[PDB]
Amino acid sequence: SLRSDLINALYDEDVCGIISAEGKIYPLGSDTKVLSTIFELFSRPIINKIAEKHGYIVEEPKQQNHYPDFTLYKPSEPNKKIAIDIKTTYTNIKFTLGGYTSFIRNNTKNIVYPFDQYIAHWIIGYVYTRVSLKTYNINELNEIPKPYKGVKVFLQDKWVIAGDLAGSGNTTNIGSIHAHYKDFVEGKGIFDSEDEFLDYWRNYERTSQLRNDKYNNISEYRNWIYRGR
Amino acid sequence: SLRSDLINALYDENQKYDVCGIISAEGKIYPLGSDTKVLSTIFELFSRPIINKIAEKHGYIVEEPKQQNHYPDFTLYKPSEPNKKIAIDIKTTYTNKENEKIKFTLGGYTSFIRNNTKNIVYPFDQYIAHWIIGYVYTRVKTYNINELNEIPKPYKGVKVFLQDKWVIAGDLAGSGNTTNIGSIHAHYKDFVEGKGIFDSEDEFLDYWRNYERTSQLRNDKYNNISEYRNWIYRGR
DNA sequence: AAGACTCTT
DNA sequence: AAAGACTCTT
Ligand SMILES: [Ca+2]
Ligand SMILES: [Ca+2]
Repeated sequence: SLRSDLINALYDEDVCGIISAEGKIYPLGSDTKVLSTIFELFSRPIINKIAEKHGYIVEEPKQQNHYPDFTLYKPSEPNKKIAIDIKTTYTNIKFTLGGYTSFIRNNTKNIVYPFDQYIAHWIIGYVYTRVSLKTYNINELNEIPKPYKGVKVFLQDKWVIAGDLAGSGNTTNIGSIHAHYKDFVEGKGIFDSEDEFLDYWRNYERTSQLRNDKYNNISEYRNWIYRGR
Repeated sequence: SLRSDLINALYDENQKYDVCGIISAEGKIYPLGSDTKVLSTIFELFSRPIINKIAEKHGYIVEEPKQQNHYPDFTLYKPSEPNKKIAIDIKTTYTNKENEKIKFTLGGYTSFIRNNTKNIVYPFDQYIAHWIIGYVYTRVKTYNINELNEIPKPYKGVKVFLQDKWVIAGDLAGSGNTTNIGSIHAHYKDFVEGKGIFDSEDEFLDYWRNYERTSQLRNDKYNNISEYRNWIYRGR
């Protein structure tokens, strides 16, 4: 299927620098700010080839602070849009998975298409293991030092891997499970369903203070449902 | 000087080169996206070699942050005068049509400027200058090396300038939740020429160290340079 | 857990 | 505008 083909293509598909039209190659930085944008760029060709093969249109956002990186859909079936978004983090694991106060609480905030038009939200997660100030020429490619000791990727539904603790404070992001690479691949989350994942993050309080009288984790949210919300 | 050479070297490479993609040691090339999250990354990678060449040329050592949320991108200093360090940070913004007014976000106003060692590679006091290399670009399949000349670039124009942070600093925040200083809202010439609003680096520093986080909080203190001057006039 | 590191209306 | 969207480190 689209999903299994994409997953296979992803595993199938070593970036070592940026290159100018003139043939000069500048090496990469060793931080996630750098790598996150590289991985995103490295993935576009793949997503588009596969979608192409399955009859879907791929679409990127116009406004820069919009979810998701790639919106896929058939023109005959438009209300069955798939959302794919790249997330990166490093090892020497857990991800940040987006805001919990935007499109999940408000159908049209910072989202390319209204949230109810997406039937799936896949996360493509890259994990790289943390390990030059000169420029190179096309032929010194094998002398340029890579800024990572290795890389692993996976595709998985956002709900399956979401955790119950916030991923960021002032930028109110959902944190994912804090698990080994395998657990993410297999999909061993904590939410019993996507409906539970949504309800939980649509009612999560922004800070410890207000959270203290509601719920701060999964056991407590469940105890909050029993009490009658 | 270093300042003059750096500007020359930056302005130079910028015109002589157009970055077009990322490349794999196996020779495959991937195109770039036309967003700032992408361009800011490119521009700092594209500047590292130039800053490092010009730096070595003047006996300066160069250090980059070890931790990911530290300023500045580049700390420059001669081992003979480590108490007169230079901080250079790369800022990027875009424009949809050449000649329009632009603005940059210039960093936090609650970190290193308020706490001598919060999120900075070296204590704020060991830095004698804070330079901003600002890049402005006009927004606009895999390839093999023999096609470099054909990959479409994700921008039509790229201008660069080097200027002191205090000189281009404005009086309105650049971001809310992430509490950034916002630059002047002006044309690129004003950034190069240095036509700011502050009179000294001391005033820039005092204004931003007393800027309140929210409008409600500021409404009673000061919300712009004028009110801040009156504020100062009356005894704070 | 909270707060560090450009865009949009 | 002011406020709030878009991985890391105590
Ligand atoms: Ca994204
Ligand atoms: Ca920086």
